[PDB]
Amino acid sequence: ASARGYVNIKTFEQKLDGNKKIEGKEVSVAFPLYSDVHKISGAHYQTFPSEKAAYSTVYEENQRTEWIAANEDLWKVTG
Amino acid sequence: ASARGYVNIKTFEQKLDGNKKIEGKEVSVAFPLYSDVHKISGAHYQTFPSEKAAYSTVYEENQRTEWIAANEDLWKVTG
Amino acid sequence: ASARGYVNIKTFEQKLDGNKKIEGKEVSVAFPLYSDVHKISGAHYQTFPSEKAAYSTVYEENQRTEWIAANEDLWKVTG
Amino acid sequence: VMGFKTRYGIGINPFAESAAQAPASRIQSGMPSILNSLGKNAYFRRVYVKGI
Amino acid sequence: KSRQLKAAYSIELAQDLRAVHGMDADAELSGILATEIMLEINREVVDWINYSAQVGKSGMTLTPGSKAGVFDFQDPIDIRGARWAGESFKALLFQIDKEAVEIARQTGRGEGNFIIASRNVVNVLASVDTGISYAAQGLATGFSTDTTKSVFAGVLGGKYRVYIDQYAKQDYFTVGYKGPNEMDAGIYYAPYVALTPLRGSDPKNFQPVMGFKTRYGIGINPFAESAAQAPASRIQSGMPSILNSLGKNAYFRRVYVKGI
Amino acid sequence: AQVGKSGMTLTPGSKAGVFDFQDPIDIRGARWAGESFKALLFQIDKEAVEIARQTGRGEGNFIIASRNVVNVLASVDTGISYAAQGLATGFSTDTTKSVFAGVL
Amino acid sequence: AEIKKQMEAGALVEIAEGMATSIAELQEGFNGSTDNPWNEMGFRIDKQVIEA
Amino acid sequence: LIAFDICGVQPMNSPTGQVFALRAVYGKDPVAAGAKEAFHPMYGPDAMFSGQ
Repeated sequence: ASARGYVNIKTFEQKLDGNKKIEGKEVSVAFPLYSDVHKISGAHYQTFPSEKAAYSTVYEENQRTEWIAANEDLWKVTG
Repeated sequence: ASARGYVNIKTFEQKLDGNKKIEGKEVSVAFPLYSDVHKISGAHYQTFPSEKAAYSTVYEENQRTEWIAANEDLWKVTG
Repeated sequence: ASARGYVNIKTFEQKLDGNKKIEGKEVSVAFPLYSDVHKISGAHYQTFPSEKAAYSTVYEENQRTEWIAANEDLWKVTG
Repeated sequence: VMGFKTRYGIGINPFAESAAQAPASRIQSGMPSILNSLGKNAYFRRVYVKGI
Repeated sequence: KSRQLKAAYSIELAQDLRAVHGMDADAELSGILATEIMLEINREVVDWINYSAQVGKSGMTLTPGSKAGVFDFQDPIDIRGARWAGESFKALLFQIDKEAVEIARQTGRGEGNFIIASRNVVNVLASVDTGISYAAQGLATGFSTDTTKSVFAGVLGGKYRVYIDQYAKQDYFTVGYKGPNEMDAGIYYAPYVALTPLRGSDPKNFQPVMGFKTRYGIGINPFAESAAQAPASRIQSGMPSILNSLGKNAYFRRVYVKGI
Repeated sequence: AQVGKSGMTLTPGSKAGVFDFQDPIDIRGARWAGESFKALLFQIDKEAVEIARQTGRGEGNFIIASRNVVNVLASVDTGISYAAQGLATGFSTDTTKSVFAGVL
Repeated sequence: AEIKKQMEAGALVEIAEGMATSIAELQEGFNGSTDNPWNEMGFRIDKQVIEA
Repeated sequence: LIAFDICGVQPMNSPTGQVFALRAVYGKDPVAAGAKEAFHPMYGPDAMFSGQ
């Protein structure tokens, strides 16, 4: 564990266009990682702190860019 | 072309009722035609100007009633 | 990587008796691990800080008791 | 539309656990939790009663 | 055409920020928004000046053996056989002066009277004796070479108002003409609405919001192209584009420089 | 310190970080101490200018330099003038009285 | 009764706690958040009648 | 010696001091990869930010 706690992020499904949607995603980001970089805003979401990742997908501090990409990916629109 | 530019109109697909939706559509309307008649207000939409129609479906100035039917159609809810 | 730096610890070989010695040892301990627990005093040693572990044997923060055992081992006497 | 808000926090007295000579990690939360206060605070003892 | 920016900040930040750093958070943000808008606007004007500029050191301003558009200090033709900086820097001054004349030839209004240029060009001007003398060079004097204290650097030879483009992309100078009238500049910036603050809060969660909005409009002088005998379509847009200002504005000529 | 005479302050024919008095690019084609010493002054100002560009606070205010550089500066007319060199004048060149050696 | 027994045994116990400050700052969709409304309250004013 | 005429001092009366720094950041999220600074001396404003 990061031992610094995590920022737990959940998005909720939203419709974007005909046959275009953003599914909800559940991620947990090491606090210092989240703090260094995040782009979550405007996303139809909720967040909370925890001592251990609340979600199955966890980004540890040393993953840096996997997280940054994963966060921007919260906006990916698919069929 | 209208040679006065176009109003590019995007209606974002939305859910209305149980198994009822208003299909998203992207159309271009000759600037003076749009000005003459339009029903896009409260519609879940976005517009912009251009020198040439941005979309494959275009309502040229010499249409009047085809565009009117097309406006009513942006409020039409289907399966 | 602890990303908190390391405490680099070196034990110098000691002569204890006929055919009895404490072998020298070179280890790196995640800074917060060292800060939590260590047992080095009177041991015939040197220490220094670093950004990255100076030695091939490293006790990452998620060890706790492996490092505690490792401190006791710094006093081990062999042939 | 109207409403009210506060911000406060409730803490723990250092040494309240009275069960360690070396609190883990040396910098630790002073807030109550499952792990550090539940059933552990030396300043308070609870007894249930029956039969009154 | 419009511009607008928002701050939209939280309450808890303002509360904690005051408690810890002593900053207000509201005042800081409104300051930033208003400031950013004006900085963006000023850049827009400068970018249009260069966009629309003609290629200098070209056509009737070329030495036949030259590189067609760039003044190269390592090229013996461009530097007229000059040596050391004391004789060589003056060669640039000659090309600048030659460009200013060409601006008058095409505008019919006047000679280039200001220069927007890179820091390197200005340091070259500042470090050379610009008057008529055998040669001279030394530490920079006459023109500020900074951008921090001012953008305006000084007046070249008492003739050109020199400004430093603090964001020059490569290394170059643009010689331009500006008359006393606001109808004689080639490029115009014509404000209509500016920095009106808008305030409120979202009445669900009471978090404060704010922002600013403006409206300007820009344009190209009739006859800025100057060469054309007539415009197409009679009633035309004055807003700059590919079909009406790029590489055409007679008021400006951009010369790239190398070898400094 | 960053490498000077680099990027925006690098003449295309130069060596990136070094000013060589025997190199015609660095001394702008000069021949004579009375001309090539002045060429160094030019490069010094270019460096000062970049410091302002990157810091946003002001142009370089001081120079830390070897004895050889100081003697070059000390012996040359630093103002804008035709050409000139002679014995060192207004700058300390010694290091026995002080480190500070006047203002360029 | 079953719940009370578990409470007595310490198996399941009473707790009270506030909101993380970062949750409260985002309520009612601030900054794109969602499904996070403030809890609310009102009143009912009722009556009774007496004949003679 | 060259004294300290070429540097700052900021003497300490305690070990380990700290300094804060403020940046004006645009692009909605102040803390993000790509979070361009508004007043950096080496970069111009995104003229097309508040505009087209």
